[PDB]
Amino acid sequence: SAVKAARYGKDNVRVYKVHKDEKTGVQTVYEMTVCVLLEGEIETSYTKADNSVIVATDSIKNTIYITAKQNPVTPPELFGSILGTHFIEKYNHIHAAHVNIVCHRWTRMDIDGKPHPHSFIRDSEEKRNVQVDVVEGKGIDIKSSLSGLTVLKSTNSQFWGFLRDEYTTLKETWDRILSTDVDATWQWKNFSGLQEVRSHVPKFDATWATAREVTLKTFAEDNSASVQATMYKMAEQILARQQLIETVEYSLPNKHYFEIDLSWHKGLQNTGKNAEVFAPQSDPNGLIKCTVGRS
Amino acid sequence: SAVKAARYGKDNVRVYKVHKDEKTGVQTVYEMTVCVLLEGEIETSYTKADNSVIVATDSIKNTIYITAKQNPVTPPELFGSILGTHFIEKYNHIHAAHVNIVCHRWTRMDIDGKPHPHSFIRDSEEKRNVQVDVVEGKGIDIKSSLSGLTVLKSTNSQFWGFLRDEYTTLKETWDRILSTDVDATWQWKNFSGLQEVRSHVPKFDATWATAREVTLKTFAEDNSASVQATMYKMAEQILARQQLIETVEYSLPNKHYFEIDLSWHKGLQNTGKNAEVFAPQSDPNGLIKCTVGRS
Amino acid sequence: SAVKAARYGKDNVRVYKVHKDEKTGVQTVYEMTVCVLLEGEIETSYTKADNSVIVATDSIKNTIYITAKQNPVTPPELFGSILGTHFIEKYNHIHAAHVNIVCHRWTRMDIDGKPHPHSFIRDSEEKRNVQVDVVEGKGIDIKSSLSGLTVLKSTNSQFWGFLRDEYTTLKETWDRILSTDVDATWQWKNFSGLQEVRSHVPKFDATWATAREVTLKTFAEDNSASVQATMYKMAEQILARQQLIETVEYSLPNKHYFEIDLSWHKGLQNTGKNAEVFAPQSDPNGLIKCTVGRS
Amino acid sequence: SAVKAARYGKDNVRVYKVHKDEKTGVQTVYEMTVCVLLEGEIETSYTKADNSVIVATDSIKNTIYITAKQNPVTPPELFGSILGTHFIEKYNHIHAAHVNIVCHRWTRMDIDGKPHPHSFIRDSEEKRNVQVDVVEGKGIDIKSSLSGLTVLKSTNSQFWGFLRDEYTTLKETWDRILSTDVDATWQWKNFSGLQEVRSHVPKFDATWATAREVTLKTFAEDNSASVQATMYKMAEQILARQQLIETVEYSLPNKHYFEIDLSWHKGLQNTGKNAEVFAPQSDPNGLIKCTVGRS
Ligand code: NA
Ligand code: NA
Ligand code: NA
Ligand code: NA
Repeated sequence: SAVKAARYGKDNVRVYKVHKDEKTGVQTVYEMTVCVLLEGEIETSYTKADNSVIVATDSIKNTIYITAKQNPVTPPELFGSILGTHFIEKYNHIHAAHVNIVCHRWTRMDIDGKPHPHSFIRDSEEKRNVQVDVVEGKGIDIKSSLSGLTVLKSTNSQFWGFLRDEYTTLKETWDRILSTDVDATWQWKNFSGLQEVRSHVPKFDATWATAREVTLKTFAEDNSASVQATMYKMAEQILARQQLIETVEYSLPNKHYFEIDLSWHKGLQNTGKNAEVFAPQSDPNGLIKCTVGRS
Repeated sequence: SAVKAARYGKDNVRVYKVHKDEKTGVQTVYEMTVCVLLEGEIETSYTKADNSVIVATDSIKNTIYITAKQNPVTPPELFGSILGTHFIEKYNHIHAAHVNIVCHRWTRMDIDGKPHPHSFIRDSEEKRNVQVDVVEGKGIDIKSSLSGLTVLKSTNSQFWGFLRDEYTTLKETWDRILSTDVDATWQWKNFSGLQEVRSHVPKFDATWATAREVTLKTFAEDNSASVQATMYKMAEQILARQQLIETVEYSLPNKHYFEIDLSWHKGLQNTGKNAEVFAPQSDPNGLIKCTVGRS
Repeated sequence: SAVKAARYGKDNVRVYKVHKDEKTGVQTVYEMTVCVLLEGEIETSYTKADNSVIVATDSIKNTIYITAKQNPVTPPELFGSILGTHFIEKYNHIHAAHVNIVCHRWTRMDIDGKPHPHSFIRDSEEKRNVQVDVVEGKGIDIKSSLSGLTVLKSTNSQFWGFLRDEYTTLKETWDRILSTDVDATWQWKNFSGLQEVRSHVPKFDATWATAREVTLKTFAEDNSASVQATMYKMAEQILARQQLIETVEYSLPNKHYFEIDLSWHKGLQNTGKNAEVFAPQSDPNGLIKCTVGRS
Repeated sequence: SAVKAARYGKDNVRVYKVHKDEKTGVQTVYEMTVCVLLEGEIETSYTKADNSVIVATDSIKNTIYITAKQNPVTPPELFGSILGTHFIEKYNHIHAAHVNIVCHRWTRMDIDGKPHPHSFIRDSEEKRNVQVDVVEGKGIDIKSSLSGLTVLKSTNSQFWGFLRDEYTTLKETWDRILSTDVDATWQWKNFSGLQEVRSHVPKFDATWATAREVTLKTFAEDNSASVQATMYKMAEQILARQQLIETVEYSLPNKHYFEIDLSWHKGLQNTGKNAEVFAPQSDPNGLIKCTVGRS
């Protein structure tokens, strides 16, 4: 036997950081969950009980906090790049660092119509994420994403013209509910190192904002022929608006809302044009995926 | 042996309803999870295999959908009152109906600064709930609540002057983070029946709004001596603003954010006035409760 | 306004304890999650920012660990009684302690047919719990329970003879699946204090074992007329086997498994006597409850 | 823009199946959650609203049930192979089927020391899984796994000799707790099609059993130098015992149990040799991974 692949580190590292402006009194908070996994010349820790090659996961945890103290934690693409670069530069025998960051929402409260200087609300479990893979000799590969963005439209979704055979029972429809949890990923051009990442820093927040905006507007305005067709429109627009993105990935569940036939009860009409009360289905669910790139 | 208490019914009944304005094109959606449990002269179903006294839970489910089709589902205090009244009036031998409703957020989207007619976002897992107990001969008892409202303030929380003995290690502080998940309940005066509930319908949305507003503003503005002291201020203000409320209950976790001493590393200063990076603690957590009533 | 009720403390306190037998090498582990909430002359902490009456929740946490170090943690009824007694005796102004313990399973592994001295498996998320309410001047009130015991029987469940009216669609059946998650509680006679609890210590593990055994055997052997009827049989037997129990409570979901009619496809027969493939339903679910006491 | 990758289908399809032996009365149950995602000449569903190429996800769901009715559902490697083969053979334009199955435990109950013919218990949330990728022209690729196997050993884990630098605070130890949730995967030699899978059917249950047995015995008996070293031993033994496995993957969290220094309280000794009460840490956690193959 032989080790074919190995990575190790610390997961579920919760981190908070505050910024305090001493002139204005305005405080700003950031909260994330971080995972760092390392690769390198570490196989003898597996095969020969050689712990000398192990940068302890406890030390990886310490390093996350120290790096957050000494550097900005925003945008997460930059923080992850700084963090991963540290491990491959500090340790000769570590050749890759894989950094995953989940950013949690703390939105400033408005109190009597005014932004409060130090109070925040978690307006949803929607996340902003990054996966930053720092590989010695091969730059920095960043995937940015939004996830847990849950939406519903009550009309202007259709599904007809699909294949019909002996396994098919689904009726065609020209007016249905469409609800999903959006998981959208934009994959950046490889960066040569930390200097190139830094050179693009404003584009990370701007591209996240674009991806979110395009998602919401396309979902709301597309009279959808299918989830497939709608998600492709989203991807095409994001690629048109940021040339440093190479691909856009969507993964969308179709969270079904079923009509309820009540005509057995006093002739109640609750289907078709008369449909008002629906049964949300927890499972099963459609799951639709695509990766869109440049033609 | 003998049955001392018994209730049964259908839980986790997911319900969606849409309202469509045919003049304006504007659609409005509601989504809830409903539980209905019945009590009455049902002990022989337990003791003698007498199913004749059982209104089947499947039929209770059907009834929830039928009632949603025939009545408004908002405010949930009214829907729950209609639903519970149905069971005790329809079935001579059923003497109480216990209706729990969890309302899920579907907030209308703004697209290019304009409200969209049929697209919605789940802006958080914060819930609006009701518990409506309809008891024959004893009216309708309603508890309304908000839950899952997650907040954080980065300063203007203190905790000093607590009891100190041989079990105490906690340092006094004059500046800490305070974060919680708000669970707030307002308990209404008993209503004699459905007519009295209907007579107060506008007060249900208005009192929910007040409770939410008071919670947020008091949390943001109170330089908190303790969770105890801050939550009491919230309750007192809600009682002052709605005379048909008899009591207000809060249940608040203290979701700790711990300082991280980094001075072992290059003399880094990250405590006290220099504290910037903190470790959010998943557990344990303080848990603080009170019920406030009229003096 | 005035405080009508108040309790506070530390929740989600995870605790592990090991016992090591230095003669045999055999180690035994216990793991729990503890909550302690206190009541007493504490209202001024809410109304007047008087923290002097607050035994800090951090100190409550410390006390849990200290008490686990100095006392047995098993049976949990005894540990909870020791812990709650400490708070009301130590602090003159604290008059009640409410202790909830969730015990997690660590079952010793058998390796090559032999019990291993120090290795354990979590054989299910089934829990053993206690609620111990220690109230000054009013003894110790204990509720013991098992929860998260998930079972299924594939036949020998029936449901016919229920009420049928214009809200009913459910077909009668003489052979269905029955699956539930058992939540069973046995409520002890009040104990006058810690000495009386200690005097009954062996009965706590023995009654838990009886409750579990009766649950499983009755579920497996009762050709069930209803969940109501089956759960009553369980309760009656537990009360017959431990005179120091005053009541037994069950709360049982009916986790439905629906037949799937496949006759639209090649005349496939999958209902009634031919039913082989079923659709487990995540929601909704029946929910059946009773409390049984002594006649 | 252009579609670079696309797959779609039905997720979270819950399936139950019963086998009834009409001679003996013995019933046997199986429960799974299935996901099927298809790939093929489907890009025009994304780019041109062409639903004619879509085998509806609802039809995929129907097909799962139909296939379970007509074929054995065990071992899951075989069921998944049958299911995936169906889609690529039935639909000329579908060229890959990706089938994920999670198998849920229903272990037969022993009642008064005897196996019951039709009653079962969920003895843990441990799962047995498969990922079966059926690719036209490229056979069938199967990954089998066990997951959610949660274990703890109270001694005979060590961690010393790791790298120590200015980021390190962790003390070396020669006696610690080790607890993990085992996720173990064995990757089979490619199979040319369904006939070859069928030719090996008994090896699927036997290899799962071996993987489980080796995991448990190695965890219990290895005086562990590190998680790395222990997991490698497990993998090497599984590869030695089944030549049709090409690689074994482990992913193991290190679920920390921290000592609690109580010496501030009455000189209580609870560290080192005196350590009895520990604080289980929910987060962060080490995360250790490797893939082991044949040298
Ligand atoms: Na390096
Ligand atoms: Na009645
Ligand atoms: Na006292
Ligand atoms: Na094909």
